[PDB]
Amino acid sequence: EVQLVESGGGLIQPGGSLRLSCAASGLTVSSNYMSWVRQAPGKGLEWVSVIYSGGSTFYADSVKGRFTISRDNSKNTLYLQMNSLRAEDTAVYYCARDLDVYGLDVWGQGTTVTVSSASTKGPSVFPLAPSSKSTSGGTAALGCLVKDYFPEPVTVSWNSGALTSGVHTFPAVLQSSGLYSLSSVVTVPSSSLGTQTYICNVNHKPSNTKVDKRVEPK
Amino acid sequence: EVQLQESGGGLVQPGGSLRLSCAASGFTFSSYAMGWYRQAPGKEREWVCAISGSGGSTYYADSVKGRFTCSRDNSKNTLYLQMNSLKPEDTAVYYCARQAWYYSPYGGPEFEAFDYWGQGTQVTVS
Amino acid sequence: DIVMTQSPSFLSASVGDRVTITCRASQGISSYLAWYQQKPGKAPKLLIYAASTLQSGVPSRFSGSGSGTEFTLTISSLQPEDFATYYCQQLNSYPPKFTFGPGTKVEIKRTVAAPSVFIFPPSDEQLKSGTASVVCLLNNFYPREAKVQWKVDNALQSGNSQESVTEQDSKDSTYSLSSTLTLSKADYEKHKVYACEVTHQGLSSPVTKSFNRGE
Amino acid sequence: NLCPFGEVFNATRFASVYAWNRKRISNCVADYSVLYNSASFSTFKCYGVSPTKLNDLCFTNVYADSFVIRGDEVRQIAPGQTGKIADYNYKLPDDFTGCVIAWNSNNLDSKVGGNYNYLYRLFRKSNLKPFERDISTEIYQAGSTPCNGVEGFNCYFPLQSYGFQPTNGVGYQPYRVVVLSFELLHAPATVCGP
Ligand SMILES: *[C@@H]1O[C@H](CO)[C@@H](O)[C@H](O)[C@H]1NC(C)=O
Repeated sequence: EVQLVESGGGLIQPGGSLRLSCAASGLTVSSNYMSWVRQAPGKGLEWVSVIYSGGSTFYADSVKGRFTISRDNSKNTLYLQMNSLRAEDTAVYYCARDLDVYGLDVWGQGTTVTVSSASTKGPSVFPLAPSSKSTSGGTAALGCLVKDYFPEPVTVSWNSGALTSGVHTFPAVLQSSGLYSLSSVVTVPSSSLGTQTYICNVNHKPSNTKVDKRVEPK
Repeated sequence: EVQLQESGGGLVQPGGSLRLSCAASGFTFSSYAMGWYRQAPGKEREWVCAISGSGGSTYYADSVKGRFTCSRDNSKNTLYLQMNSLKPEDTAVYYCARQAWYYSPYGGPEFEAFDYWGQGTQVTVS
Repeated sequence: DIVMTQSPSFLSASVGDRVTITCRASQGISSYLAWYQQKPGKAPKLLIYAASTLQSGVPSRFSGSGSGTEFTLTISSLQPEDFATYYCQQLNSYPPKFTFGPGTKVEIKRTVAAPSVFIFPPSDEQLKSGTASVVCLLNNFYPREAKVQWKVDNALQSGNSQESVTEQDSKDSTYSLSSTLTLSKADYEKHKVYACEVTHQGLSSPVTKSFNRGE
Repeated sequence: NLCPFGEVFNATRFASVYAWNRKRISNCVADYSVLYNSASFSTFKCYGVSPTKLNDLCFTNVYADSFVIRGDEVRQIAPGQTGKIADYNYKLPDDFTGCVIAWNSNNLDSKVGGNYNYLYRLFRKSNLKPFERDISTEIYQAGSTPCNGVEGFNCYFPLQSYGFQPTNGVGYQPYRVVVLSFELLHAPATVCGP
């Protein structure tokens, strides 16, 4: 069927280089307007570049001279060479077929490019101890603070997955230091603070760090 | 068919000097005006110098006038940009391009860059 | 440059409501406008082109109107799969080829529920490292419009706090919010009263949870 | 006789850019001061010639091309430019010797509901050669399945209509463009100044 398959994204330092590839089926790249669209974390959509069927290439002002769009008809694949990468370029990159007034009808699944503005750092886990100020009668709240890690993602489980109800793992936030922070909380009975072992299991694959922290009451 | 390749850039200190070169091919070099352009990270591409095909008429931007010299060798196919008394504001990727000079009913020579670009050369002043 | 704006930013509606999202243009763009739908983790899907024509495969409940500076995307009967973020896109523009709007998120309407506010003092382990972080938690509340105001010795604090909000829960369609105020150990020791003031539509008056340093 | 620039500049309706009109100018006397002394032109750029010295010159071949485009595409009517108009509708040569004249026509070519008579070629497989006109209406094949005159997926009409409305911004407003081509060769002249 018709489909655009993207690949070629990862983590890279500022001034680095990477090449995105958008393999196509059900349409001919060399005969269509082919565009790249990127979506920054938590932001909207922005056009990046477009290649015409006649070969003319147009780029956004923020990427002109650094990014190069190209295609290979023998492989029916659309390319996006990204050089001199900066922190502005971290986003999910989408390849799409442009029909001008008829819009962008076919899209690819997307490829994440995270330029390494900060070094790959493991997370420091700090306990959010339950207390009277965190007690709601018969139910109490506790959790762990996962701070100063790069890049995404981090996986947090509670009691090796044995505790799921009441678990709220919040979306990550990027601090001013360029490092991500996250908090996972769980609401548990106040009478179980002295009988049940509450442990948060934080795993950060890029840094190969696995931390299990027991959240203790009082 | 037109091919433009820039060279000569690098790391330079304020008050220093660099010579840029642009090898051209795929067209009649002497029949087309040429110009140097630069784009700094975060700002739009800006025109630097403009030189006629014969090289008898040269024009410069106010920010580089008295510091940058634009020249060409039509025997070869190379365009030159001699930059003197460099300052940190000159840090950018410098491009060479063909350009068409147009005149208005009351104005003089005005430049329009051909939308064909090479890789450019990096000049960092610090 | 022509600026594309969308109103509202967050829309709450139930299944079966008529939902109208407006996209505005700084200058007249005739019918050069397209509508897209994006779900979390999913690539955008085209819904309408030419500001009125419906793309093949799109349900008839989606409709587009307007030409010039004001455009609207109308859903006659909101369906459970229509809860997503919707973008408008100016077409055939200059200098960029096309420009996308800010986007509008459609979420499930539900009875107003007040948040359960919990405060967490910084741990001794993080203190020994030289940093202090205090966390305020808002659990199972609706609507998502909840403000957290950090107060240090009754002085409102800004610029050193960050917030995070969960997506609508699968079971009860409620949100959860976490606010983290980060200070250094030296500045943390310089103050005593740390408070988290929360206003929400379910609260008639703001509710403040607070602790003194050293408890 | 005077050259028929009035029948080109002052025509009631202009041609679409995909089917741009060409009026041959020959065996007449041209007073170009009617153009360069007017303030009704938003664009007046001459390549290889000076606008003030046109009345003092003689030419062997003169052509006048006219079409309607958008305001954001007047820049593409120039040597070395790229875009939908330059690549697929009207291409100027790199060694162009002539003048490009444009003026806003919102009060004439824009209708309240939208004038959809002016068209541009949207889909084409190859860029136009300089001074080339393509008036084909064949269905464009975007994939590998032939269209055979039926419009659908990967099968689109090559011509799309401008939406010209008075509420449109200056970029989307219609602009009437006249391109004058001057050819100076070692041959007897046909068009001269008074
Ligand atoms: C078009 O008509 C106006 C008004 O009559 C006139 O001034 C102008 O010279 C005409 N243009 C040409 C090219 O004759």
